[PDB]
Order: sequence, then structure tokens, then C-alpha cells
Amino acid sequence: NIKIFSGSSHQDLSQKIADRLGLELGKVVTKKFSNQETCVEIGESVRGEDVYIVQSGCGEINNNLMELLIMINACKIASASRVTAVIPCFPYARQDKKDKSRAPISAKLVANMLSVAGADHIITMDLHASQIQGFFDIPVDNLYAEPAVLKWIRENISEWRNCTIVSPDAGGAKRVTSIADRLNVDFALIHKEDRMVLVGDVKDRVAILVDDMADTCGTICHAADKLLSAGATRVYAILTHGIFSGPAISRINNACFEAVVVTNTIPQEDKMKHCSKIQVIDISMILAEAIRRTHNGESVSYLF
Amino acid sequence: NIKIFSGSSHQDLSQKIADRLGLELGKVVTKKFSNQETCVEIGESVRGEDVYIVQSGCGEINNNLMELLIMINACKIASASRVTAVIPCFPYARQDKKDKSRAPISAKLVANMLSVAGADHIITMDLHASQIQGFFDIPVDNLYAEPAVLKWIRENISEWRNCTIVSPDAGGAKRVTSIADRLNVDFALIHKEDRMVLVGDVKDRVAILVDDMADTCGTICHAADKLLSAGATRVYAILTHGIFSGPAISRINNACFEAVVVTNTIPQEDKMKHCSKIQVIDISMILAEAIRRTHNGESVSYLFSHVP
Amino acid sequence: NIKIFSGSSHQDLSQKIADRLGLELGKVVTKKFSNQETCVEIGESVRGEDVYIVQSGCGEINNNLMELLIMINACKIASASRVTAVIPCFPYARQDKKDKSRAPISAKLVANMLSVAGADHIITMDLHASQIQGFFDIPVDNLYAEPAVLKWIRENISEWRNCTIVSPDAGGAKRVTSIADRLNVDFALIHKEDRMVLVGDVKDRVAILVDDMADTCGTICHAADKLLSAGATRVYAILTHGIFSGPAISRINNACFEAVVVTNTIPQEDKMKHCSKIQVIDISMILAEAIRRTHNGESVSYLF
Amino acid sequence: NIKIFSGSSHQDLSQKIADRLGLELGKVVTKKFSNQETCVEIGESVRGEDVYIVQSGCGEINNNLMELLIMINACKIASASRVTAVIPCFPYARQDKKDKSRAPISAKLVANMLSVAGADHIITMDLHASQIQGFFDIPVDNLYAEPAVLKWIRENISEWRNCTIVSPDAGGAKRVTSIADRLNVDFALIHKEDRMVLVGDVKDRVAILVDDMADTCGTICHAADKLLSAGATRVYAILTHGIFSGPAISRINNACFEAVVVTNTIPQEDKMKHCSKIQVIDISMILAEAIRRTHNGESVSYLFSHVP
Amino acid sequence: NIKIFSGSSHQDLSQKIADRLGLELGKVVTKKFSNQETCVEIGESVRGEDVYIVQSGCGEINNNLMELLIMINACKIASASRVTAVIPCFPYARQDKKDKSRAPISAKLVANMLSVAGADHIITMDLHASQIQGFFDIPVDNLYAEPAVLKWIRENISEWRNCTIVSPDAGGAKRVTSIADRLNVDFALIHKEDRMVLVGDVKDRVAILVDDMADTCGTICHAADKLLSAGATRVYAILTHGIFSGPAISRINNACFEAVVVTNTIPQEDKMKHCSKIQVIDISMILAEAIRRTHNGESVSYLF
Amino acid sequence: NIKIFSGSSHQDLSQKIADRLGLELGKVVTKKFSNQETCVEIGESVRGEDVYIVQSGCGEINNNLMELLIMINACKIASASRVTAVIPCFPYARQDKKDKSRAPISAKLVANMLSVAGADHIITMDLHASQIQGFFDIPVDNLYAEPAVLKWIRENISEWRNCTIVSPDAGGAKRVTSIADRLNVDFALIHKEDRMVLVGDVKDRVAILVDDMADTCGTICHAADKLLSAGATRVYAILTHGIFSGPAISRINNACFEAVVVTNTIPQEDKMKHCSKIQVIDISMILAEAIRRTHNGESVSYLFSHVP
Repeated sequence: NIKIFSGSSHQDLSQKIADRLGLELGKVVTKKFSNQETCVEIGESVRGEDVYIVQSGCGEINNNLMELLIMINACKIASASRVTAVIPCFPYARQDKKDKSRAPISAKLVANMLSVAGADHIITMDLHASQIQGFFDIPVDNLYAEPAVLKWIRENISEWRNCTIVSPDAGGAKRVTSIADRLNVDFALIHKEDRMVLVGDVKDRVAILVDDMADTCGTICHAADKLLSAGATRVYAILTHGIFSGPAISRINNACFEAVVVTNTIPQEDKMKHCSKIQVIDISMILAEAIRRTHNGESVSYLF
Repeated sequence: NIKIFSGSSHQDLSQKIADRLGLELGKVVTKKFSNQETCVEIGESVRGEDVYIVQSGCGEINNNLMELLIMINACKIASASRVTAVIPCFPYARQDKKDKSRAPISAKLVANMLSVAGADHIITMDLHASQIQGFFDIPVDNLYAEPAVLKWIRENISEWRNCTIVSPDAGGAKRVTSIADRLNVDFALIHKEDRMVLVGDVKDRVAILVDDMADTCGTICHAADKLLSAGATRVYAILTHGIFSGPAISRINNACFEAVVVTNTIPQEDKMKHCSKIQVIDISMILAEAIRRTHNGESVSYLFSHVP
Repeated sequence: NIKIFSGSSHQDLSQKIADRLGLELGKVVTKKFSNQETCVEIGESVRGEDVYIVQSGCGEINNNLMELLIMINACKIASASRVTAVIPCFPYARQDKKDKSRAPISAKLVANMLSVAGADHIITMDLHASQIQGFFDIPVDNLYAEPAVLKWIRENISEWRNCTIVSPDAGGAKRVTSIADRLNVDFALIHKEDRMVLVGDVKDRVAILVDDMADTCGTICHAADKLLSAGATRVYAILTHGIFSGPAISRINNACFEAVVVTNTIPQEDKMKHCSKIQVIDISMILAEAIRRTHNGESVSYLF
Repeated sequence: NIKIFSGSSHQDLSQKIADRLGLELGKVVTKKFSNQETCVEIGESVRGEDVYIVQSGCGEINNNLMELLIMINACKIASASRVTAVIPCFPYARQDKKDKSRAPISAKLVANMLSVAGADHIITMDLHASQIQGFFDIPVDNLYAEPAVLKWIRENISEWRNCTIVSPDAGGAKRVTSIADRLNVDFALIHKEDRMVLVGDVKDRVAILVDDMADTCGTICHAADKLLSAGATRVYAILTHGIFSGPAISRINNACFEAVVVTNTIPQEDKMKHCSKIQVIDISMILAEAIRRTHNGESVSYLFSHVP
Repeated sequence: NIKIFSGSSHQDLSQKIADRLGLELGKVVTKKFSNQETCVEIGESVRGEDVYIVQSGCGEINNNLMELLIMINACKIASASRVTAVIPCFPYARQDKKDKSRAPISAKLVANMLSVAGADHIITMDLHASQIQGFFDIPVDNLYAEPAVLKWIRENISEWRNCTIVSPDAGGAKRVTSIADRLNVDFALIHKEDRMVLVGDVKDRVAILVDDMADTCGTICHAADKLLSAGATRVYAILTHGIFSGPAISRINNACFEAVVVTNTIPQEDKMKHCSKIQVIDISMILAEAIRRTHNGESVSYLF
Repeated sequence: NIKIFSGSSHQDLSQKIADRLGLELGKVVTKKFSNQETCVEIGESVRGEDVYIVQSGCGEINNNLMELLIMINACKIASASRVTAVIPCFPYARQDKKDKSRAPISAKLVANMLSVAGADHIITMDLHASQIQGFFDIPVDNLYAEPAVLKWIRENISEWRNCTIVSPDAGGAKRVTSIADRLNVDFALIHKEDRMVLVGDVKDRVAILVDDMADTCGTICHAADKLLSAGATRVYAILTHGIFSGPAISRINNACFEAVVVTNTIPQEDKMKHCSKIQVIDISMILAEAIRRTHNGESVSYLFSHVP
């Protein structure tokens, strides 16, 4: 009744999930034609099944999105009973408002595409902005890495009881004050005027940079400089979505991060070989549980 | 081709906008029946017209909201060419996410209601969260009070070049840094844990609390005290939307504000009689200009940084 | 699997319904903020449940409608399996046509709002016009109070065998001729030219004014005058929806109604203290049965 | 910009409307294939045009209906600027509620079909139930035959000032009281239980049976007898839509009507050859005027009480 | 749980289907009023049932389509759990593109009508063009008569091992080369320049004209002439949809067809009396199986 | 009122079309962020404008497709009056049926995506299957390369009056018979079973392979050999869409074609440097004319048989 399928190539997360549920991943013939078109073939009947498609990480977002959309649609027209898109890192999430510009709200576009492709339900982790749930008319379960991160901080930072949770930018304020509050420690915020300004106290205390995602890590790496200058004992960076593209990985080594922690919502095994300070929090149990619970009509909020 | 209607009763804003466009407000037969049901009847043909309906202010939200939806509906089935909802302060805007709860995203519900009623276009001012534009599939013009605010600051606060812009909560960080950067001054931030923590320097500077909206004012009042305790010379509060429900006017009369500045997106006239700290920025010209441009197909973005 | 929730404050009907089904009403934190906005919080998981929201009667129709809409939506995005709005008295039902005016069809608006809020199913009683079922694309079960009213007439009017069922206006013709036919008695109709005209026979016979609803009762009260003048032995008024707002309750005492009968689709307990002639027909069993039967895939038409 | 097309065949009404607008009917290649499928091909560009399609009358409803939907479809995907369905007599209108049965609301189905085919606007005359406007989300203009009827009465019935307007059923009460009030005369009402009961005074007065439509005429014929038995001097029947299917023309030839008056919303020419009681009010001017106004963005409500 | 209903009058197929499933056909009061309007009344509760409406064949396509639409809608508003339209021969299928003209895409119109009427699922046989499945957003199971036709050819044509499958027109190429390939025999194609051109080899070999449907049979009958002229031993015509309207039946006798084979997707019993060469392949088992399998969440592709 | 934008980068076609209309391409800020996400920002107001977005050619389909959808989206919420997607070669067009498999109908998915993004109109050239117009509910103009092809043949092949038009597969039958009939010449057909069978006469005639698109060219290359073996004097291949991915240019350099003719619906400039057999028909005038007509409300059908 429950069927789990994976996006192209990136199967490690999807395999971890299927394992925890006692299932094998569904058969699918996924490829790319010589001329770049996404080719998909669901290799088994999904008629009347509860289907979960777990998003791939070939690091080509548009190919990954089209592949997801094609699979949702194939399952829908093959009379699956229900189709859930499981999308740990939601594409174009950062493009969720116009911001004074004549820009697309791409995240709303993506929501509409998933909807028209035929998704009945979304499962995702740490949406860039919670309002993104408002982009759908179908139910969205938005899981949080927060509890997994708190656990890690307490269990890996000896001075965590007097540390400071720092936001790389102005927008990240709500996220850090939530974490700092849970830990009962100080928070501080960085703003790029360029010159970086710091408000709050970091002097003679462990500083933990917390952000939802880091791409090129330009901001996260400058942030670490400023924090050192301001007398931070040691600096950590915690990101739930480790995109780490471009100069990201080199800047990280070239920076003073005692460590950089991410979840495996994006595949990290390649980069970990090229970056010693990276540690991954496995989130496959959270996702498996959300699927199992979604499937059984059981409470998901429990994982929040 | 252009036609402007007012929701019920608080017709001031509606009248100021119509005046600035050279128009009379359209005729409406708009009562509430014995059982509390909204009555409407568009008293003139709107056939083939570019219709703008301005949300009425009497502060009873569900009535104002239903009245607006009914008028949108009425104009659409009477074959208006286009129907734009002009909603200076967007209802249920503070209900735009789940916040780890089994809650409605009521702002999305409101957007869906406006959509099915038949709105083709929305004009609003300072959405509580910009993502709310993402709640519609029709175009939304979200005007800013910032240019009018920056102007008020520069012309009313002698020490503006040395002031600090302060957010009363963590969620207002981007809004205040944006103002601080434009003015080229400092910003600070208050975070409520039953205590407030302040980060950023305010000592021996004028502090300006800037928020999108103030309701019961519990927060801004405590923020002022906190700011004075941290050494602020004096304290201003500048809100775009002055809801001021319940005990707010009493909290303001007693608070250590030098002044509380709000726009007239929400009617303030009666509130001002009981509260001398309240000053009002008129935003009718910005709304009037957004309507005029929308109707002409002219750039509306000009107003995002420019007071007309 | 079945979950029943009530609208704000008005719980008496909703409680009667939940009792007959052997259920407790679902937990919900409903309130109104200082600034008039409707605040709702579903206080329990409704995931995979068959949910019925029974409409409140705070007598503020717009607050009651918004509260209903918010609750439907909250249940939908919390992955309820099905959401039914149970709405004994359908708001804006009288606004169901333009009637030569440039008016809204508000009842169609309300249907659209409920639909977009995410209702899968409607249960209602005595719609002002049956065409209102046409306003939805989702199924509507429109229950009738007719059988409950016939029972009451036979059991409370000694002369019912030679009485006359009278319609207050021209529009109510179909409703009364149906009742008069079932009873095998005379019907008559009133029209407001103002001066009231009466067609049909009422002389020396019990006259029963039957209407779907009465608000201010101005029409129902003038009607009773005319009927007396025309030689009605005694006059009764039967209304399925007793709104009774404004001068309604006083005009009723000030009128010659042997009695005024209503159902409890709208809360009547307050007004009954202020009006001796009012008697209520409990319709909670009809509604409970419709819910139970809706839930079990059992026939509802049986109650018609 | 204005373009008018006729459904199949009964092109009279369509031609009268086009004539009154100064137009030729648009070219259509419109046959029915060997297997009973409708064929259409719009014989001219409609790109960017204000298109009106007038429903054809041949009385085979499902064919007329499918033909209309296919032409709506054809014009929309050929990029017409707007497509209006002109449907003098609305199909399945008597199927607009469930009536305590497991029945379709076929009129709602028809509305959905017209909508998905791509109609932007509907123009119709005397919907069987006004609520049918509520079946669409697009605007509907529901024109009335009343002004044309009132005029016919005043000019053809000497005793109109002392007549009685009579509804043949309980469902027509509002329609007849409306006419009676305007004329300032009496109204009465027939209710069929296998017997008819009459309420209201008709004695020694001319009785005018007024209904929205007559089909087999079983009812109006029995109503006439009933009215004469109650002392009516003579009896008229005035319908807006003269369906007259099956044995109707035979029931009319034998009935005690002085006259049976219908509009030409349904073609009557062939029926009149076999029935001398039938007179026809031409409604093409009302339709022509509704189209002209719709196209110009001019008030259509004027016609609700005013014969053009 | 499974309920099967039939379109008007034409019950033979629908009865065959209901038999194979061990069911009686559902009660429905279907008729045509004096004034041509389709009258339907579902004569039993379908609440919570899995409903299949099998399309009638009164040979009046518009009446058959409206009747189907009305029945789908009636079941939907009576809270059927699921409604499938079973439509062996899809109306307006030949009107599925503009073809350089200002024509309707009627097949898309029909798809939209069925969808808005409330169909959840379509079952059909040999769509004129497979892209027609693209006209729906709901699942379509498109059954093939191909296997039934191959069986018949092998079992009724002695020379089938060296026969030629011939397409009446250019458009039918894909269909015949598929059949010819499966049989491992020759294919040929006819084109109307009018004068008919033939490409491919038919000399001294049994020629089988294969087409998805034949209406007036003008094309199929001229085709047979040309094939004789080209030295075809004997000519057969195989059509899955035998419409056979107008001069069709007479032209067939007047032609040299050793036989004309059709399926019973359209009622053939009347015409078979007037045409000796007609043989029907019963497809009621294929349809019953597709319904049963659709109902049980079982694989349908198996029948392909 | 008319505004033309180009997708990313392969801006040639876009520029040729804009040139022919007398326009400059609209300003776009269009990059791809570090993580492969498409960036767009319409660099000018499109408010109230008739917007045409021309699909960019860089051949990475999912990126081109997402870029197009994002720009459609951007223009619609910036209140463009209308947004038309100009998609010379329609993506996933070869995925427009199930083919007895559990496959997506990806072309229908693409249509749905274009629709929800907010396209009001599509302009395309030679859809792989005409039924694809049936995948949209908005109007689609599917232009033909045939008139330009017929012209190329008549002016470049001396023996065109005695040539044979050949389909490389069973699915192209209608397309080649259509060309053969117009030219009044023969047609033939290849069907791949691992072998090819040819039906129709090509002996001692020039053979012209005509297809909608060529990708890896495996098929057309084998078809040429087959055609020469059957006695064709020489062999041409004429495609509307020259995808030429993977080993195609190498298959062409080695194949027995006299010439391979393609339109510029797909950019060919770089491909031509490595392949001297390739000639290019410019279709920018046809696209330019379809846009101009669409904007003016003028007949577009003229181009279906007439090279502008």
C-alpha cells in the first residue's frame, strides 16, 4: 500500500528512508536523453497505492524539479491513490517574495507546478519562510531540524551553556532567537551595510552561526571573520541545508570554523572528503517517521 | 472608465482618494439587515468600468471583509471590466503561517475568498509579510509607507542623523535595517523572551521604534521603557497601521513616547481626540496615485521610494 | 474516525448532536482578539478523520461565517480525510438572485467561500430556495423540517382537520400548498400590494402561517392581523428558522398568535423567556442521523 | 469588433437580431455527420472580435446544445476577444433543483458545460428560476418579457383594467403578482393537487394565464376550463417560451382560450400554420439591444421595464 | 460497493458486463420528454459506492453524451465514492485537432464536459488518437482490441501467414504496421489523391483492411476496389468501431469483402441481419475485467 | 503595447524577430545562481503591455523551460495585459501519449505548467502531434514550416517535379502525403521493424526525407542508405526542428545526404561550423508576422500556406 520512489541518481537519502520503513525503493527507469529531456518510466503498478516520491540531489535544480514533476504526474495518471512529494530542501524557496523588484515569486510558481502535476501532499524540512505553506492549497507538513540541532550543540560544544547563537543576516533573527531561547543563551545578529555590523555580545564566548541554508558561503565566511574580530572564543556554523556550491567548500577550509554542521537533506558525502570540518546530522528518521505517520493517519506535529 | 466605491461608513480615506482623482464616490445602497447580514446594491451601472473598491474602516473586521467580498461579487456579475480591491491594511495578515500549530493560514484563506469573489487585482500597503503576495495568483501591488516615514523622520526629528531605528521584535529586523541603511544611522533590536532583551546601541541617541502595525500596544510601550533604560534620549514609535484596539489608547497616554506616528490606512480621527501623542501621515495620495497608474498602465514602482 | 466540532459559543445544538452519536465535541480554542479578528485553534489532531463542523449562532452572521470558514480550512490543511459543514440555517440564503437589481448573489458567494475554504460536503435544513444546492459542485444534503411540522400540527391543533395553511407572501406558495396537501386541508396566500391582500378561505377556521424563516416578523405579524380580520378562528405561525431579531419578539406578544413554532436551528432559549407563545421543535436527531448516515454511506433521503 | 453567429438552421431570430444591428450573420460550416455528430467550422476569422452566438431552434435540444458548445469552443481557441452565448430559452431550466429526489440539477450541469466550453457572458430571457444566474460565475443578463407582455395586454385586452392575472401553478405566484401590481389589477392562483383549486377572484373578469413557458399545454388547457367554471368572461394564456411539443397544438385548437400569446424565443412559424389561436410577440429588438449595449458597455437594465 | 449502470436503451453490452461481474445493472429511470430533453433518475442510493456508467448506443451521439453527462452528475451529487465513465467508443474522437482549419477540438470539449460533470476515471477502447488521454487530467485506461483482432485473423484466415494488412488512409499507418509486425506479414497503405494510390504489395495475397472505425464506409469500400485491382486474393475489413451509418451497410454487401469484422463497442445486432459478412468480436470480457481490476486496485495494463 | 523578451542567451532568433517588428528586446536580468537555480528580473515595467516571451535555445531543456515559466510568471504578476509564450520547438512534444506504458504524458504536463505559470496564448511551430493543441485550454497558434519547405524544394531541387517525398517512419505518413500532394509528386514510407522496409516508388527519382524533427539522426541516416539501395538518384533530408544532439553531426558528415535542411527554430550556427551539409531556413519572418497579427487581431491562417 505504501510505495516509496526516489529521484534520479541521488538515492542515499531515499534508501535510508526506505530501510527504516522496511521497504524496497520502487522500480523506476530514470534517465536523460542525448538532447537533455528528462526520461522517466515507473517500472511497476502504483494503482491504488499511497505513493511517496523523495526528491533527488543531482545538484541540477531544474532537472531535479522536472524529474519530480514528471514522476508525480506519471503516478497520478496511473491511478495511485495518493501522491506525496517529499522534498527536504524546497527549490526556489528563497524566491518567495518580490522584495521591491519586478521579480517572479518562483516558490509560488513551484508550488503551483507541483499542484498541477498532481501532488496531494507535501513533506518538507525547514522552509526558507514558513509562509511558503501558504503557497499550496494542499496540506504541507513542514518538519524542523531544530531539535536535532539543539541536541548536537549540547552534545558537542562544552561551553554551549554560555555560547552565543549568531545570525548571518537581519532576516535570520527569528530563527536564532528561537534557538538561543531554547538553550537559554545569548543571541547576536550580523548585518551587511560592504562593511559588516554586529549587534549583541560575542566576546570571550563560543559563537554558533545558525542559518537555514548556505550556498557559496560568502556571507557565512565573512560573518565568521567579524565574529573572530569581536572576540568569539571559537566559531561554529550550523545550516540545515548545505548547498555548498561554487567557492563554498574552499572558503570553508580557508575560514576559522571549528566546524560546519549540516543535515543530509542535500548529499554531502562528496564534499566531506574535501572539507574536514563538515559534520552531517542524519534526518532520514524524521522523514521516515513523517511518511509512516502521514500514511497511518498518525500525528506528525510530534516531530516538531 | 475609472470608478471608485467605498466599503461601509468609514468613508474618509475613500473620499480623500476620490477627491485626489477628481471623482465622486459611486452610489451604494449598503446596510446591515436585522439579523446582521450585510446588504449591498450597487446604485449605478458598472458595466465595462475599471472598478476600485476601497475597504471600509469601522474596525469590525468580519463585517468589513464580508462587505468587501459582496461588493466585489456584485461588480463582477454586473459586468465590470475589472475589479480591484484596495485594502490599505490587509485583514488576518498576522495569520499567514502555522507557527508549529494546527492553525489556519487565515491570510491565505482571505486571499482565496477575495479571489473567488472575483478580484482581478489587489492594492495594499505594507503587508505584514511580503510572502502574502504569494497567496494570490492575481497581481498584487504592495505599496510602502517607508518613503513617507523617512520623510516624516527627516522633517520632525532634529537628531535623525544620529538616531537609532529599533525593531520591537525579532520579526522586524529587515524592516528596520532597511530604514537605518537609507538614513545611514544605527539600528537595534528588541526580543521578548517575560522579559525584553535589546541588542544594538541606543545610548544617548534618539530611538525610533518602527513597526508595520500596533494593536494593543503592550509591546511598543514596554519597548519604550526598555529603550529609555538603555540610555535613549527619547523614544518615537512609527507604525504604518494604527489598529489601537482595547486598552491601546490608555497604554499610549501613559507610555514614555515623545510621539506615536501612524498612517491613515486605519481611521484615526476618533482615537486622536482621546490621545494627543498620535500624529497621522496621510497616505491617500499614494493610494490615489497607485489607482491612477494601475488604470493608465503606468509604473507603480516609482512610489516604493518616492512620495508623490 | 468521526469527529464533531462546534462553532463559537453556541454549543447547545452541537452538544445535542454529539450526544446522540455517543461522542464528545472536539477540542477547539475559539475566540475574538481585542481587534475583532476571529481566532481559532483546533485543539486535537484531525488527521485522516471524518470531520463535521456544526455552525454557531452568536447571532453575528459574518463572525459566524468567518469562524466556520477558518475551521474548515484548518481541518483541511491538517489533513482531515473529509470536511462537512453542517449548517442548519444557511447564511445569505435570501440573497440568491438579483431580482431585477444590481445586487450580489451572496448565497452563491457563500457557497464559493465554503468551497474554496475546502468543504467536501454540506448538510443543511430547509434552504430558502432549493436551487441553492445548484450553487455548489460538492454534494449537499438538504434536510426538511416538514415532517416534524406536520407531526406538531396534527398533535397540537384540535381543528387541524379543517384548518388553513397560509403563506405570508407570494413566494411561499409552493411551501404551503405542499403542507396543506399533505394534511388534506385548505391553503391561502397573502400578498403585500401598503395594503395586504388575501386569496383563499380562512373564515371560521384555524389559520396556520407557515414560512421558512421570520426575522423582524413585521410581515408575519401584519399577516396575522389580516387573517383575524378575515375570520380566522385562531392564528398560528410556523417557521423552521426563527431568527427573531429587532422588534420581532415584542411584535409577537403584541400579536394574536395562539403560538409561534420554530426549530432549534437557531438558539431560542433566550427569547423563549421573553415570549411565552414560542415552542421549539428539536431537530438535533435529524442532524445526528444525517451525519451518522453520511458517515456510514447510508441513505439520508429517508429523513426527507 | 461585433460578430454574430447562428446555431443551426432556425436562423430566423438570429437573422432578425443581426438585421437590427446592421450586420450579416457570420459564416458557418455547420452540418451533422453520418453518425449524428455535430460538424462546425467557423468560416471566418474571429480573432480579437466580440462574438455573440445565438442558439438555434430546431427544438432537438441536445443537438442544439452541443452545437452551441462546439461553436463557443471554436471561437475561444480561435482567439475571439470575448464569447457571449445568447440563449433566449435556457435548456434544462426546469431541471434546476433536486425536488426530494436523486436527480441531476441539469441546469447547473448545462451552466458548467457552457462555462468550460469557454462562454464569458450569457444573455438569456426569463429564466425559469432566477437562481439559475447563481449557477454561473460569469455574468448573466436575464432579460424580461414582462414589459413586452404588459404592452401586449394594454393594447389588446379592452378590459385590462379589470382583468385578473392568473398563475397556472403555485410556482408562478411571484410572476403574476408582479404583473397584477404593475397593471393595478387582481391576481389569482391555480394549484393542481388529480384536481385544480383556484384561489383569488376571477368572476365576471377577463382572466389572463401568465406563465414562463408552455410545453404540452396539459396544464394551461385545464386551467382555462377551471377559470371559465369560476366565472371568467374569457381566458388568455401568455407564455414567454412557446415549446408546444407533442399534443400541444391539438390541446390548444380544442381549448377555450381566446388567444395564446408567446414570444419568438422559440420559432413559432410552422406551429402557427396549424394553430390560429397563436400570436407572436417579436423579441428580437430586446435581444439586439442587449447585445448592442453589452458590446458598448451601456446599461442593459433599462430593458427590464422598457420595451426598446 | 461496485455499482454498474447503463446508458439508455442500449443495454446489451452493459448487461454482458454486469453478468461477467455477477451483478445486476443499477436501477435508473431514463427517458426523453415530449420536448426532447433528456430525463434521468438514478433509482437507488449510490452513496459511498464505486460507480461505473457504461455508455449507451441509441446512435444519437448528442443524446447519448448528454445522458452520460447527466448520469455522471447525478451520481456525483448523490455522494458516490467514485464515478467512472466506461465509453467503448469515444464521441467526437475524430475531432481532436484543428487540422489547419478554424475548427473546434470537440474531443477536448467532450473531455472537459465529462470532467466538469464529475467523472473521476475513464475507461475506453481504441481511442482514434492516443493523445486524447492527454485531454484529461483524470486517469484514462485505454484498452486495445488489437489482441482480439490478431486472434481472429490467425483463426479465420488460412493464408494469414502471407497476408497483407492494409491501411485505408495515410493516418492509419502506425496502426497497421503494428498489426503486420505482430503477425510478421506485409503492410500497405492507401492514399486518396479523386484517385486512390496504393503503396506496398498486395498481389496474390489475402488483404486485410484494418481501421479504428468505419462510418459510411465510403473510404473502406473504395479501398477494397483498389485492392482487388492490385491483385489481392481476397479482401477483409477489420474495424474496432463499427458505426456503419447511412449507405454503409449497403455499400458493404455491394463490395467484395469476404468479411467485415467489428467489435460490439457499438450495437451490431440490427445491421448483422442486413449484412451477412459482418462478424462481431465480443469485448465485454475486456471491459468487465478492466472494471473489476480498476475496482480492486489490480493491474489493467495486462489486458493491453 | 507590444513587448518582446528573450529567454536566456541564444538570443539570435529573438533578435531577428524583434528587428523585423521594429523593436528592441526588453531588458532582462537573467542569470543562474550558484546552486543552479534560474534568476530573472524583468528590467522594465510591463504593466498593461502585450508581452511575448521567446524561448531561449541553449538546448538544456529543463533550464530553458524553467526560465520561460519564471518569466511568464514574472510578467503576469507585474500586471502585463497579456502574456504569450513563443515556443518555436515545443519541449517534450515526443512525450504526448502513453504508448502502452506507465509513462507521463509530459507534453500535457508542460502545457499545464505553461498554463498555471499564466500564459494566455501560445505560438509554436510544427507540433510533433497536432493534438498537442488539445493539451491547452488557452488558444494555441501552431505555425507550419511547410510553405517555407515547399518553396525551398521548388527553388533548390531541379527535379522536384519528379521527386519522391519520403517519411522516415510510419508516424509521418500524413505530413509527407500532404507535401507530395501539393507538389503533385509521389510519396513513399519507411517503417523500422532491426530493419527498415520501404513502400512506394523512389527508383531513379530524387528522394526527399521530410520529418518534423531530427535528434540523433540515427533514423534519417539509415533511411538515406535504404533510399539509395532502392534506386534513389540522391537523397535530401528536410527537418523543421534540427535538434542534432549527441553523435548527430558525426552521423550527418558520414551519411549519403546531398543536403540536410532545417529551420532556425533551434540555433544552428555552431552546428554548421562542424557540418557543411546543413542549410538553414530562416523562420523569423513567420514568427514575427504571427506576433504582429496576434497583437493586431489580424488573421494568422494566411501563413499556413503563404510564406510572408
